[PDB]
Amino acid sequence: MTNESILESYSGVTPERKKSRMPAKLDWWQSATGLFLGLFMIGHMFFVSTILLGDNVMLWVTKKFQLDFIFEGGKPIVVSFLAAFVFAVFIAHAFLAMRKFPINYRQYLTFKTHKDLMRHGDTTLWWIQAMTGFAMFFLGSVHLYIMMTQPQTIGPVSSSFRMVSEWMWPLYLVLLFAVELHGSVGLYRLAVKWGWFDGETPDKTRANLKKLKTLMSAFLIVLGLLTFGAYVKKGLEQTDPNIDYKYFDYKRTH
Amino acid sequence: MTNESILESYSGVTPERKKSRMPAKLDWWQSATGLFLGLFMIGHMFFVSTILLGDNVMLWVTKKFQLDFIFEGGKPIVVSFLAAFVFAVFIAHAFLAMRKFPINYRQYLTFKTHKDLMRHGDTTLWWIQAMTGFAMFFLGSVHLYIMMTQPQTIGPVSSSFRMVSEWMWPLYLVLLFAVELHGSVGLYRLAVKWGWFDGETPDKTRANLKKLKTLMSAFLIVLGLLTFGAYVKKGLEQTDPNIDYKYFDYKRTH
Amino acid sequence: MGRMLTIRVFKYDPQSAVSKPHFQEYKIEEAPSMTIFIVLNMIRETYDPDLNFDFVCRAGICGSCGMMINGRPSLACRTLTKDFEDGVITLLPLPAFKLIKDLSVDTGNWFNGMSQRVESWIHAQKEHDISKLEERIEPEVAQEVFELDRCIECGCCIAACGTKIMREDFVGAAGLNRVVRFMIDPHDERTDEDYYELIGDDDGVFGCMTLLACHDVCPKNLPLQSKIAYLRRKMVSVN
Amino acid sequence: MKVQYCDSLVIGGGLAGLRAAVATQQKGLSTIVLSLIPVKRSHSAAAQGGMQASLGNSKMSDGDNEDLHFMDTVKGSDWGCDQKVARMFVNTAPKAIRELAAWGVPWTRIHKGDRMAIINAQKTTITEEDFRHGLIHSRDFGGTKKWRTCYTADATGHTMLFAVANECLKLGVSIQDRKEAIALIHQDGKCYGAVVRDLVTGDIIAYVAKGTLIATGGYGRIYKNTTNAVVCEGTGTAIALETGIAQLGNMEAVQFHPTPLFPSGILLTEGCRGDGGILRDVDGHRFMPDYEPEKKELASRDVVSRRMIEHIRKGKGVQSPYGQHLWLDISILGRKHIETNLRDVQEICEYFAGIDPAEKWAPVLPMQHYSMGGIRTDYRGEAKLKGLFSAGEAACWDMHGFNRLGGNSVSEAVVAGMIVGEYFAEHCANTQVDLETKTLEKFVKGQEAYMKSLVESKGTEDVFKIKNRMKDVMDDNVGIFRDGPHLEKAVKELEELYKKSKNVGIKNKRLHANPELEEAYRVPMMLKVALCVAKGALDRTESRGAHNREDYPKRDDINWLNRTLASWPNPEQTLPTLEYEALDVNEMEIAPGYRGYGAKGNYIENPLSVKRQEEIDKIQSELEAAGKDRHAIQEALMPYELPAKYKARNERLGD
Amino acid sequence: MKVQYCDSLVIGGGLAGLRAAVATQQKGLSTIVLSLIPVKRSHSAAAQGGMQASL
Ligand SMILES: *Cc1cc2c(cc1C)nc1c(=O)[nH]c(=O)nc-1n2C[C@H](O)[C@H](O)[C@H](O)COP(=O)(O)OP(=O)(O)OC[C@H]1O[C@@H](n2cnc3c(N)ncnc32)[C@H](O)[C@@H]1O
Ligand SMILES: *Cc1cc2c(cc1C)nc1c(=O)[nH]c(=O)nc-1n2C[C@H](O)[C@H](O)[C@H](O)COP(=O)(O)OP(=O)(O)OC[C@H]1O[C@@H](n2cnc3c(N)ncnc32)[C@H](O)[C@@H]1O
Ligand code: HEM
Ligand code: HEM
Ligand code: HEM
Ligand code: HEM
Ligand SMILES: CCCCCCCCCCCCO[C@@H]1O[C@H](CO)[C@@H](O[C@H]2O[C@H](CO)[C@@H](O)[C@H](O)[C@H]2O)[C@H](O)[C@H]1O
Ligand SMILES: CCCCCCCCCCCCO[C@@H]1O[C@H](CO)[C@@H](O[C@H]2O[C@H](CO)[C@@H](O)[C@H](O)[C@H]2O)[C@H](O)[C@H]1O
Ligand code: SF4
Ligand code: F3S
Ligand code: FES
Ligand code: NA
Repeated sequence: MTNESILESYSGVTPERKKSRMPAKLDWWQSATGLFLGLFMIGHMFFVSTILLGDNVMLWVTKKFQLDFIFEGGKPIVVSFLAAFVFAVFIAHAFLAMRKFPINYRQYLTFKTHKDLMRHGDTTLWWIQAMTGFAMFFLGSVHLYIMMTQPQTIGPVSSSFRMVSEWMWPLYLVLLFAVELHGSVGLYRLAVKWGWFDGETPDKTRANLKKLKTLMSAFLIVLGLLTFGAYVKKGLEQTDPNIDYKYFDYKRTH
Repeated sequence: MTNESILESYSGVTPERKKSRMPAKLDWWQSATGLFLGLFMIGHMFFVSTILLGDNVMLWVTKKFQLDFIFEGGKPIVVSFLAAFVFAVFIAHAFLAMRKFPINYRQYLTFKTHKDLMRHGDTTLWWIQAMTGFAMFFLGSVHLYIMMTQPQTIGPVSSSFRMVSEWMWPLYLVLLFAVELHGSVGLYRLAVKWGWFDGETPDKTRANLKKLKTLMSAFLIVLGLLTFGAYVKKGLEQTDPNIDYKYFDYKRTH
Repeated sequence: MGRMLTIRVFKYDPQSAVSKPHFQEYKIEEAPSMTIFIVLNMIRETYDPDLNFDFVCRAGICGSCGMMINGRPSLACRTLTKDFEDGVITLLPLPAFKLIKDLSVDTGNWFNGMSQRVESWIHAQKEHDISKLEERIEPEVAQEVFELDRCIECGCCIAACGTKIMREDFVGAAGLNRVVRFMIDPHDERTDEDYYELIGDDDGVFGCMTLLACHDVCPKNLPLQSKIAYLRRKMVSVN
Repeated sequence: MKVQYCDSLVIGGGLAGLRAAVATQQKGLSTIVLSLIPVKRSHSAAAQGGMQASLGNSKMSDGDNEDLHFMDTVKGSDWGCDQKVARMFVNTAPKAIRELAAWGVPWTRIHKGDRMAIINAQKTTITEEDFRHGLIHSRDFGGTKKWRTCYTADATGHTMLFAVANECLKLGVSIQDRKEAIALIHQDGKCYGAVVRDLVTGDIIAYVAKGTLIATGGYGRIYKNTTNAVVCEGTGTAIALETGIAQLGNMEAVQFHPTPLFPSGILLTEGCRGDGGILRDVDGHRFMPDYEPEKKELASRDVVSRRMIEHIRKGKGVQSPYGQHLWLDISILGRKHIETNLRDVQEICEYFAGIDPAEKWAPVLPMQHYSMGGIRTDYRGEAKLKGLFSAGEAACWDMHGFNRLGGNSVSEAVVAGMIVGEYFAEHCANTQVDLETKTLEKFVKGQEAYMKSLVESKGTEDVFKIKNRMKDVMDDNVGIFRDGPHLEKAVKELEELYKKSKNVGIKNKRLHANPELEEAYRVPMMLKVALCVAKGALDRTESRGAHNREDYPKRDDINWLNRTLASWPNPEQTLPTLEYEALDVNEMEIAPGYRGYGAKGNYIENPLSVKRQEEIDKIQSELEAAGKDRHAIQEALMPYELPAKYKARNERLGD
Repeated sequence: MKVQYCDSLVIGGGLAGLRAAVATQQKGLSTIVLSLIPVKRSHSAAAQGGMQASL
């Protein structure tokens, strides 16, 4: 620790006598890191929902992620860097957003009761963010580590494998809804928290931002389930005991 | 919610006018669930450190866990029930022990500074419990899910596979130290929290409980690393491209 | 004795809009058997008379003079310079107590307040005739009911409790201790659930994370270690 | 203007000040309690030895009673005290100690079996019966021919202060630490309250109330070497003197303790000796029944100390870079009788003296320790300024005379608090007052101005140099042995300083939480209290109790059987106005004679002394032949008055 | 007995009662202001029309 660390701690004010700016720098990254994951999760819902377009089209995109058109025909260690990275901005978010958590018998019991008595939409949707947020502590960790340790096992055949042969569908099914509610609301609540859209009738904006939230995440919940049943079927029809599907190589692997 | 839920919330006392007993029922399970994992983790350090005794001796114990001597030659879905279970008592602990977390710029900054100025052993060892505790939120989840989805992939050859071919050693190396410090201290702090050993000189007890902690966890940190380098070597020497080692079956699989 | 000493002191006056949290170095030549009471005093009579700090008994039994000496809460009037290796001594006011000025904090009224919180006083139902005789107690009971009435309300086990520094409604070791001092006193007719109503919440005994920092710094050497644990064992099984 | 009212103020949250507030608040009177520092940190906490009560439970306290305590007290007073007060007292201490024990206070109690006493010589194996198991125990103490000094280890004062303070908190009393009284408010010789200065915020408040009690403890700090805490500066004594209407009594009667760990001045109990431990000389022996055969130790303060300076003035003072001194060897008094019951007085020795107690003898040396004198009051507590009461080392109710008896001060504290309490509640509940806004304002607006002058002061005196110079003068010339010439070079410099103390200059201008400004308005008061003792002593030409005059060594009964009533009538004057008050021999239950110890036959005798004695023995023997109990005779010789609640006689063990 | 003093009492924290207390407190007079219900909830708040001033 520094001397201005001791001082700010023993008096509650910076050595130059002002309230630390920290709480602001922190309330910025909680929203900051939160927005990031929010979008990567829509992009990831497309970079991945390409399995509803021939094993070939999908197999294509999985390569380009590996910069085949620069590094040979494929480079898996490059994806481990996107995971290893989007795994860091995963942790950072949790660590800064778990501060906003209920935490001791009272804060919990009181908040709950209130939620139920009130029956307030937006106040109830928070809860959900705070619920799913916990859940992803366990679920999301598995998945993220993998795309960082077996970046080659990702293709139209090898990915289908993991899905049923290693059993991720029990998980991808739960996590599929969490990451889509926590992401959806999170963004709506983020648009009203800083209100970039307010305008000259911020009452009508919060009105559309609230309905738009829905359609946009109702579309991603169906499309997401379609993309789900796809690798599941593709995973069922893999009975040849004489093939490593997990590593169903084509050239620069698979 | 109930009516005595509203009442206890709006007044802060049970309908019969007494302070909820909850906080006690809760402070009991935080320690309760904590003790459980603490021991399973010493037992798991032995049920697993048998790989330093021929692939055969180890391969043996992996079967019995599958109740071979009741259900054929092996039953993997039985292990998924030990994981699925010790995975529930994993979550419960986190959820009840994260209440004891620093949580907002101040509680963090203040505690830190103090820790460093003081330089107090036991006050510093807590921090560590609160640190490792977070970490295991991410690490421990992967591992636990697996022993619940691929309970057959556990043997002297198949387990070695996972270690290097799927890359868990980067993880098992980190987690290996967390689960062993958080477990070690946790137990020492648990023995002094309720002080079952106090006696007629609780000052000398806290003295041994403090040194004993060490040897017992210094022994488990070496033995644990030996058991580590074992599956690593065993995992390096697996170059036959014509074998599924992950599923290196013997009879009722492997 | 004759060696030079470097004294780092904390300073800030919450009521002067122009004061800023800073340090101040003073240079005092050591003397033999020199307690901080002396050093801190010379600094006043001679060097700087602006320095605020509280001393009373100077013997180590009033509990006033408590402060952060080189990172550890302890009694100033009973701390020697000799024991300070290299020679640099930093002084900070006890944390977790309403600051007043530099090294002066309000130890008082928190205790005169926690005392009230735990209802600190014999809870008998009827009075005995002060005229007639006295209540017979085993000489060994009145013995232990002593070692816990010894708490001198100094603040150190509140200043060291990392818990109380974060969550601040905590009762503190010095509080839990008190509660026991009355459980085990015969003249007091309070039951266990009576005590559960005073400290059976996450701000009470349960908020204690057994950091054992209090037990190690108590300038009077009490059994906070086991005692706070003992209390726990009961309050947790209550009702 | 800031004004706060209450039915009964209480300037001084000491041990006595609190007890008093308990007897008032318990009967409807809304009370306040000002105090420099939070109460439980008072100077009482630092009480070692114990509380003395004519109890009689222990095999040694055995057969004890009011009469014996009474005498033990009176003979110790070297006959300069008020007999009927010392009487009220003794008959209350017992029921006082019981109340305490019922409030929590854990008194080390008696255990069935054989003990291992040390006495003077050595081990003697005492045996407590079995009808004594569980009763308040006792210790042998200074100048007692009976073991009536009660204890809770050697940190007795502590467990008491708390047990009481805790009680106030239970009743809703109002404690207001870091608040100091700096002037009393009187109009037509009546006390309406006080002017207080919030030590923190720094602003002046007027505290008005029907009654007003002052319990500001001793003034030992006017001396350089004292055992008293650094907040025992007698400011409280000073402000009652500054009203110029009430008077301080025997201000020159200052008691000195024999074994204060030298040079720090940190006390080292008398339980050292009462538990068997004894004083080693410079040769290293026992100047004990050497100088006085009835044991040097277990003799009054003024006694056991005197010669401690004789051996030294004969050049036999085996000093250090600070001064000559002696040692106290309790090394032979067991390591259980030391590691307990002399527990503090062992840690005290390791943390400061840097040595072990059950090992060696300590570098001690007599220094000031108690302050008999103070605000003079009648028997019911009130003073000359009707409305202003007093109690505790702070004042002079005078059950002490010229020599308090070990273990009496913290018995007087609770006792006096109980008695003077009932008489304080009575006054406040009845007396009606005429509070005037013009007066209130006059005092307050007048005190505020005072503070300002001090801040805007341009003089150039270092209050810390004037302050420290005062403590030098006192400890030197007004030491244990005083003499005409030296109590003149003193009464002079002390004055020359009260004149310099008005030309002081402070560096810190702030009007709040200013410590320097504090020592600026505090010093002048100390000096005025200093002049009262120095001059008070200079005038009193004779040797009585703690007042040893090398030039008038005889306890004059014919001229000096009075009390130095010091006043300060005018604001300007630089010297107290000493008037004397005479004592009535025909009211004494015990007439002027030999005190049971000290130097034999050294008191110029008074004629009525004897005559009174004869007719004491007359009445005595007659009512004994008549078959009258000791209470009937007591009643005869001299009747004393008590409050209702504390009338009944104290029931003892075996009647 | 419970007694509380102040240089100038003001029974009624209405709209007028408050203005008054402002002109006293602004010049050293320690003042108090009793009131049935918190001041800003007085009956003045419910004023519709306006304030008339020969402006
Ligand atoms: C100093 C000392 C005294 C002592 C003793 C050992 C030492 C080192 N050992 C004793 C023993 O073994 N047996 C015994 O009987 N007495 C012993 N004593 C002395 C005894 O404790 C005292 O005589 C007794 O406690 C005096 O009564 P009291 O309790 O009232 O007074 P105090 O403790 O000195 O406290 C003074 C209080 O008044 C407040 N104060 C002072 N001035 C002011 C002003 N101006 N305004 C407001 N408040 C004021 C003090 O803060 C304190 O609370
Ligand atoms: C009722 C009303 C009045 C009114 C109005 C519309 C309505 C519905 N419209 C007005 C308008 O357009 N233009 C206008 O000029 N005046 C209008 N008025 C009336 C006007 O507001 C009042 O005449 C004026 O406010 C009265 O003065 P004041 O502000 O002092 O008094 P108040 O608001 O009635 O409040 C009384 C206060 O005194 C306290 N109180 C009352 N009794 C006690 C006792 N016994 N003890 C202690 N405190 C007391 C009340 O609580 C309150 O604070
Ligand atoms: C598992 C770790 C996670 C935890 C612990 C967590 C926790 C939280 C919590 C409690 C909030 C704060 C609510 C508030 O204070 O207003 C929140 C908001 C949000 N989170 Fe997460 N979250 C997690 C993962 C994710 C992921 C993977 C996404 C990706 C879709 C995400 C996107 C968001 C968004 C968009 C917000 C809005 C932030 C803001 O209000 O500024 N979170 N999260
Ligand atoms: C850089 C790291 C990531 C990559 C490259 C990646 C890749 C993939 C791929 C290829 C799959 C298919 C199944 C498989 O092969 O195992 C998938 C599915 C899934 N991913 Fe990710 N992912 C990443 C990060 C994330 C994150 C952070 C979340 C949000 C917590 C997430 C949530 C999901 C879910 C729930 C599915 C199911 C899709 C569905 O069935 O609709 N992914 N991911
Ligand atoms: C990843 C989830 C985990 C979290 C969030 C976590 C958190 C905590 C925290 C902060 C405490 C409480 C300290 C206190 O209040 O005194 C603690 C104590 C402890 N934990 Fe964990 N922990 C986790 C996993 C584990 C695991 C896997 C073990 C197994 C070795 C374990 C064993 C213990 C023990 C023995 C205690 C003592 C509990 C007590 O003081 O009553 N923890 N943990
Ligand atoms: C019922 C579930 C569990 C079972 C049956 C199990 C099984 C195993 C096995 C067989 C391995 C070897 C590597 C592999 O095959 O992947 C292993 C290693 C490991 N396990 Fe577990 N485990 C369980 C629960 C836990 C828990 C809850 C923790 C603590 C958080 C844990 C921590 C570890 C660590 C760090 C290693 C490394 C051992 C070393 O190298 O010393 N395990 N486990
Ligand atoms: C939304 C979670 C927020 C992140 C996690 C940390 C903050 C919230 C938890 C801290 C407060 C502890 O909260 C306390 O937990 C215990 C769980 O053993 C709950 O216990 C209750 O719910 C659990 C779960 O449905 C049941 O298994 C249990 O039988 C029931 O009694 C208490 O009703 C709750 O008040
Ligand atoms: C032990 C963790 C306890 C469980 C997690 C929740 C409680 C603790 C965190 C809540 C308080 C937030 O704490 C705040 O976090 C940010 C991280 O962006 C820290 O930020 C600081 O440390 C991080 C991590 O070493 C650096 O990358 C960063 O550059 C640095 O400025 C703040 O110094 C800290 O005060
Ligand atoms: S309990 Fe110990 S640390 Fe706490 S105030 Fe008392 S003596 Fe000091
Ligand atoms: S150190 Fe503090 S955290 Fe609890 S165990 Fe003692 S009071
Ligand atoms: S100064 Fe009195 S106990 Fe330290
Ligand atoms: Na006196």
